[PDB]
Amino acid sequence: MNQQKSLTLIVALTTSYGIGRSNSLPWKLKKEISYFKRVTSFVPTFDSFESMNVVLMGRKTWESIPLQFRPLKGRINVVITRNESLDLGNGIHSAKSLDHALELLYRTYGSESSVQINRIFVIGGAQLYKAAMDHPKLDRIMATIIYKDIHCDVFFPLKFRDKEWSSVWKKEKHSDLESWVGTKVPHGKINEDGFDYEFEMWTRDL
Ligand SMILES: NC(=O)C1=CN([C@@H]2O[C@H](COP(=O)(O)OP(=O)(O)OC[C@H]3O[C@@H](n4cnc5c(N)ncnc54)[C@H](OP(=O)(O)O)[C@@H]3O)[C@@H](O)[C@H]2O)C=CC1
Ligand SMILES: CN(Cc1coc2nc(N)nc(N)c12)c1ccc(C(=O)N[C@@H](CCC(=O)O)C(=O)O)cc1
Repeated sequence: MNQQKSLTLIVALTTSYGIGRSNSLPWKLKKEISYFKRVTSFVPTFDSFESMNVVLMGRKTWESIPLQFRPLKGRINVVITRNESLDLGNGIHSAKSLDHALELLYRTYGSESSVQINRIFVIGGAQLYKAAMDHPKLDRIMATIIYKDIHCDVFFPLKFRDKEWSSVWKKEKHSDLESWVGTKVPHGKINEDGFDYEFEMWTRDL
Protein backbone atom coordinates (compact mmCIF):
# COMPACT_ATOMS: atom_id res chain seq x y z
CA MET A 1 0.00 0.00 0.00
CA ASN A 2 2.14 2.91 -1.22
CA GLN A 3 2.98 3.05 -4.92
CA GLN A 4 0.72 1.53 -7.55
CA LYS A 5 0.02 4.18 -10.18
CA SER A 6 2.49 6.42 -11.95
CA LEU A 7 3.31 10.03 -11.08
CA THR A 8 2.92 12.70 -13.78
CA LEU A 9 4.60 16.09 -13.29
CA ILE A 10 3.20 19.21 -14.95
CA VAL A 11 5.00 22.49 -15.41
CA ALA A 12 5.39 25.69 -17.33
CA LEU A 13 9.05 26.58 -17.62
CA THR A 14 11.20 28.76 -19.86
CA THR A 15 14.03 27.42 -22.01
CA SER A 16 16.40 28.04 -19.05
CA TYR A 17 14.31 26.04 -16.51
CA GLY A 18 12.81 29.05 -14.78
CA ILE A 19 9.42 28.16 -13.31
CA GLY A 20 8.64 31.12 -11.01
CA ARG A 21 9.77 34.49 -9.67
CA SER A 22 9.26 35.91 -6.21
CA ASN A 23 7.14 32.98 -5.07
CA SER A 24 4.85 33.73 -8.04
CA LEU A 25 4.14 33.15 -11.74
CA PRO A 26 5.82 35.91 -13.70
CA TRP A 27 3.51 35.47 -16.67
CA LYS A 28 -0.16 35.54 -17.65
CA LEU A 29 -0.79 32.48 -19.81
CA LYS A 30 -4.57 32.23 -19.44
CA LYS A 31 -4.93 29.58 -22.16
CA GLU A 32 -1.82 27.95 -20.72
CA ILE A 33 -3.79 27.75 -17.43
CA SER A 34 -6.72 26.21 -19.36
CA TYR A 35 -4.45 23.50 -20.68
CA PHE A 36 -3.52 22.92 -17.08
CA LYS A 37 -7.12 22.81 -15.87
CA ARG A 38 -8.01 20.66 -18.86
CA VAL A 39 -5.17 18.20 -18.33
CA THR A 40 -5.51 17.91 -14.57
CA SER A 41 -9.27 17.30 -14.68
CA PHE A 42 -9.50 14.86 -17.60
CA VAL A 43 -10.98 11.50 -16.72
CA PRO A 44 -12.16 9.01 -19.39
CA THR A 45 -15.93 9.25 -19.67
CA PHE A 46 -16.73 5.66 -18.75
CA ASP A 47 -14.66 6.34 -15.64
CA SER A 48 -16.01 9.91 -15.43
CA PHE A 49 -18.46 8.36 -12.98
CA GLU A 50 -16.44 7.29 -9.91
CA SER A 51 -12.94 8.52 -10.80
CA MET A 52 -11.01 11.67 -9.97
CA ASN A 53 -7.47 12.91 -10.54
CA VAL A 54 -5.10 13.99 -7.75
CA VAL A 55 -3.03 17.22 -7.81
CA LEU A 56 -0.01 17.30 -5.49
CA MET A 57 1.52 20.68 -4.58
CA GLY A 58 4.00 22.10 -2.07
CA ARG A 59 2.74 24.59 0.56
CA LYS A 60 3.91 27.61 -1.43
CA THR A 61 2.04 26.71 -4.62
CA TRP A 62 -1.06 26.34 -2.50
CA GLU A 63 -0.64 29.94 -1.30
CA SER A 64 -0.29 30.93 -4.96
CA ILE A 65 -3.77 29.64 -5.84
CA PRO A 66 -6.24 32.50 -5.78
CA LEU A 67 -8.76 32.01 -2.99
CA GLN A 68 -11.14 32.06 -5.89
CA PHE A 69 -9.59 28.92 -7.35
CA ARG A 70 -8.96 26.87 -4.21
CA PRO A 71 -9.16 23.97 -3.90
CA LEU A 72 -8.88 23.09 -7.57
CA LYS A 73 -12.39 22.00 -8.58
CA GLY A 74 -12.95 18.47 -9.93
CA ARG A 75 -9.65 17.26 -8.42
CA ILE A 76 -8.41 15.85 -5.12
CA ASN A 77 -5.78 18.25 -3.76
CA VAL A 78 -3.01 17.20 -1.37
CA VAL A 79 -0.61 19.82 0.01
CA ILE A 80 2.83 18.40 0.96
CA THR A 81 3.81 19.97 4.28
CA ARG A 82 6.03 18.93 7.18
CA ASN A 83 5.18 22.16 8.89
CA GLU A 84 1.59 21.13 9.09
CA SER A 85 0.36 22.81 12.28
CA LEU A 86 -3.17 22.86 11.03
CA ASP A 87 -3.93 22.98 7.32
CA LEU A 88 -7.25 24.75 6.65
CA GLY A 89 -9.58 23.00 4.22
CA ASN A 90 -12.75 20.95 4.12
CA GLY A 91 -11.36 17.81 2.52
CA ILE A 92 -7.99 19.20 1.53
CA HIS A 93 -5.48 16.72 2.80
CA SER A 94 -2.07 17.44 4.23
CA ALA A 95 0.68 14.82 3.90
CA LYS A 96 4.18 15.25 5.38
CA SER A 97 5.90 14.08 2.20
CA LEU A 98 5.27 12.66 -1.26
CA ASP A 99 5.05 9.01 -0.17
CA HIS A 100 2.97 9.87 2.87
CA ALA A 101 0.68 11.74 0.52
CA LEU A 102 0.54 8.59 -1.58
CA GLU A 103 -0.51 6.24 1.28
CA LEU A 104 -3.06 8.72 2.57
CA LEU A 105 -4.92 8.66 -0.76
CA TYR A 106 -4.37 4.93 -1.07
CA ARG A 107 -5.59 4.68 2.53
CA THR A 108 -8.36 7.30 2.33
CA TYR A 109 -9.50 6.42 -1.22
CA GLY A 110 -9.70 2.65 -1.80
CA SER A 111 -12.30 0.01 -2.68
CA GLU A 112 -14.48 1.19 0.21
CA SER A 113 -14.76 4.67 -1.32
CA SER A 114 -17.44 5.70 -3.84
CA VAL A 115 -14.57 7.89 -4.97
CA GLN A 116 -11.64 6.57 -6.86
CA ILE A 117 -8.54 8.04 -8.39
CA ASN A 118 -7.40 7.76 -11.98
CA ARG A 119 -4.39 10.08 -12.18
CA ILE A 120 -2.03 11.72 -9.73
CA PHE A 121 -0.17 14.93 -10.65
CA VAL A 122 2.69 16.85 -9.07
CA ILE A 123 1.69 20.44 -9.98
CA GLY A 124 4.66 22.05 -8.20
CA GLY A 125 6.62 23.89 -7.12
CA ALA A 126 10.38 23.67 -7.01
CA GLN A 127 11.05 21.48 -3.97
CA LEU A 128 8.10 19.18 -4.66
CA TYR A 129 9.36 18.85 -8.22
CA LYS A 130 12.73 17.74 -6.81
CA ALA A 131 11.32 14.84 -4.76
CA ALA A 132 9.02 13.84 -7.64
CA MET A 133 12.09 13.64 -9.84
CA ASP A 134 13.88 11.21 -7.45
CA HIS A 135 10.72 9.13 -6.81
CA PRO A 136 10.85 5.78 -8.58
CA LYS A 137 7.24 6.19 -9.88
CA LEU A 138 7.73 9.40 -11.86
CA ASP A 139 7.74 8.59 -15.59
CA ARG A 140 5.99 11.42 -17.39
CA ILE A 141 6.61 15.14 -17.72
CA MET A 142 3.74 17.23 -19.04
CA ALA A 143 5.76 20.40 -19.69
CA THR A 144 4.88 23.68 -21.33
CA ILE A 145 7.90 25.50 -22.78
CA ILE A 146 8.03 29.28 -23.06
CA TYR A 147 10.45 30.60 -25.67
CA LYS A 148 11.14 33.71 -23.63
CA ASP A 149 13.90 34.34 -21.09
CA ILE A 150 11.73 35.48 -18.18
CA HIS A 151 13.74 36.34 -15.11
CA CYS A 152 12.82 33.63 -12.62
CA ASP A 153 14.08 33.17 -9.04
CA VAL A 154 13.18 29.42 -8.86
CA PHE A 155 14.32 26.77 -11.30
CA PHE A 156 13.21 23.29 -12.22
CA PRO A 157 15.40 20.67 -10.50
CA LEU A 158 16.44 18.44 -13.47
CA LYS A 159 17.46 19.61 -16.93
CA PHE A 160 15.41 16.78 -18.48
CA ARG A 161 15.35 18.20 -22.00
CA ASP A 162 19.15 18.48 -22.19
CA LYS A 163 21.47 16.03 -23.90
CA GLU A 164 22.85 14.70 -20.60
CA TRP A 165 19.45 13.18 -19.81
CA SER A 166 18.56 12.26 -23.40
CA SER A 167 18.80 8.52 -22.79
CA VAL A 168 16.13 8.59 -20.06
CA TRP A 169 13.75 11.32 -21.01
CA LYS A 170 12.22 11.22 -24.44
CA LYS A 171 9.79 13.64 -25.91
CA GLU A 172 6.79 11.75 -27.30
CA LYS A 173 4.94 12.29 -30.61
CA HIS A 174 2.28 15.05 -30.61
CA SER A 175 -0.04 12.13 -31.23
CA ASP A 176 0.93 10.39 -28.00
CA LEU A 177 0.35 13.59 -26.00
CA GLU A 178 -3.15 14.25 -27.34
CA SER A 179 -4.22 10.62 -26.86
CA TRP A 180 -2.94 10.66 -23.27
CA VAL A 181 -4.66 13.98 -22.55
CA GLY A 182 -7.53 12.36 -24.40
CA THR A 183 -8.45 15.61 -26.21
CA LYS A 184 -6.74 17.39 -29.16
CA VAL A 185 -4.15 20.04 -28.30
CA PRO A 186 -2.46 22.85 -30.23
CA HIS A 187 0.54 21.63 -32.18
CA GLY A 188 3.36 24.15 -32.78
CA LYS A 189 3.77 27.42 -30.93
CA ILE A 190 1.06 29.43 -29.19
CA ASN A 191 1.64 33.19 -28.80
CA GLU A 192 -0.32 34.66 -25.92
CA ASP A 193 0.35 38.24 -24.96
CA GLY A 194 4.10 38.32 -25.58
CA PHE A 195 5.42 34.81 -24.79
CA ASP A 196 5.97 32.04 -27.32
CA TYR A 197 5.16 28.64 -25.82
CA GLU A 198 4.41 25.04 -26.51
CA PHE A 199 3.27 21.76 -24.98
CA GLU A 200 5.41 18.63 -24.65
CA MET A 201 5.23 15.16 -23.10
CA TRP A 202 8.52 13.67 -21.87
CA THR A 203 8.50 10.01 -20.70
CA ARG A 204 11.05 7.73 -18.99
CA ASP A 205 11.30 3.97 -18.41
CA LEU A 206 11.03 3.23 -14.67
N1 LIG B 1 5.84 26.51 -13.33
C1 LIG B 1 4.99 25.90 -12.49
O1 LIG B 1 4.14 25.10 -12.85
C2 LIG B 1 5.00 26.14 -11.01
C3 LIG B 1 5.89 26.99 -10.48
N2 LIG B 1 5.85 27.18 -9.06
C4 LIG B 1 6.78 28.16 -8.33
O2 LIG B 1 7.69 27.47 -7.42
C5 LIG B 1 8.03 28.46 -6.36
C6 LIG B 1 7.76 27.78 -5.01
O3 LIG B 1 8.78 26.76 -5.08
P1 LIG B 1 9.08 26.11 -3.82
O4 LIG B 1 9.61 27.26 -3.07
O5 LIG B 1 9.90 24.96 -3.87
O6 LIG B 1 7.60 25.91 -3.28
P2 LIG B 1 6.70 24.63 -3.18
O7 LIG B 1 5.31 25.03 -3.57
O8 LIG B 1 7.31 23.37 -3.60
O9 LIG B 1 6.59 24.69 -1.49
C7 LIG B 1 7.73 24.05 -0.78
C8 LIG B 1 7.12 23.86 0.64
O10 LIG B 1 6.30 22.91 0.57
C9 LIG B 1 6.59 21.76 1.38
N3 LIG B 1 7.38 20.77 0.70
C10 LIG B 1 7.74 20.82 -0.60
N4 LIG B 1 8.48 19.80 -0.97
C11 LIG B 1 8.57 19.09 0.28
C12 LIG B 1 9.29 17.76 0.69
N5 LIG B 1 9.97 17.08 -0.23
N6 LIG B 1 9.17 17.36 1.98
C13 LIG B 1 8.43 18.18 2.75
N7 LIG B 1 7.80 19.31 2.52
C14 LIG B 1 7.91 19.69 1.23
C15 LIG B 1 7.38 22.49 2.51
O11 LIG B 1 6.50 23.28 3.19
P3 LIG B 1 6.90 23.67 4.82
O12 LIG B 1 7.40 25.06 4.75
O13 LIG B 1 5.67 23.27 5.47
O14 LIG B 1 8.06 22.71 5.06
C16 LIG B 1 8.33 23.29 1.58
O15 LIG B 1 8.80 24.58 2.19
C17 LIG B 1 7.22 29.76 -6.64
O16 LIG B 1 8.02 30.60 -7.54
C18 LIG B 1 6.01 29.12 -7.40
O17 LIG B 1 5.33 30.09 -8.09
C19 LIG B 1 4.92 26.53 -8.25
C20 LIG B 1 4.03 25.68 -8.73
C21 LIG B 1 3.93 25.36 -10.19
C1 LIG C 1 1.05 28.16 -9.53
N1 LIG C 1 0.21 27.06 -10.07
C2 LIG C 1 0.91 26.19 -11.03
C3 LIG C 1 0.77 26.36 -12.51
C4 LIG C 1 0.33 27.35 -13.28
O1 LIG C 1 0.37 27.09 -14.49
C5 LIG C 1 0.84 25.97 -14.65
N2 LIG C 1 1.01 25.39 -15.85
C6 LIG C 1 1.53 24.16 -15.76
N3 LIG C 1 1.75 23.56 -16.91
N4 LIG C 1 1.82 23.59 -14.65
C7 LIG C 1 1.67 24.14 -13.50
N5 LIG C 1 1.99 23.49 -12.38
C8 LIG C 1 1.15 25.37 -13.51
C9 LIG C 1 -1.11 27.22 -10.21
C10 LIG C 1 -1.67 28.39 -9.87
C11 LIG C 1 -2.98 28.64 -10.02
C12 LIG C 1 -3.80 27.70 -10.52
C13 LIG C 1 -5.12 27.90 -10.71
O2 LIG C 1 -5.77 28.77 -10.15
N6 LIG C 1 -5.83 27.12 -11.56
C14 LIG C 1 -7.28 27.24 -11.18
C15 LIG C 1 -7.79 28.61 -11.69
C16 LIG C 1 -8.84 28.61 -12.80
C17 LIG C 1 -8.53 29.60 -13.90
O3 LIG C 1 -7.72 30.49 -13.70
O4 LIG C 1 -9.10 29.47 -14.97
C18 LIG C 1 -8.00 26.02 -11.65
O5 LIG C 1 -9.13 25.74 -11.25
O6 LIG C 1 -7.48 25.19 -12.40
C19 LIG C 1 -3.24 26.52 -10.89
C20 LIG C 1 -1.94 26.29 -10.72
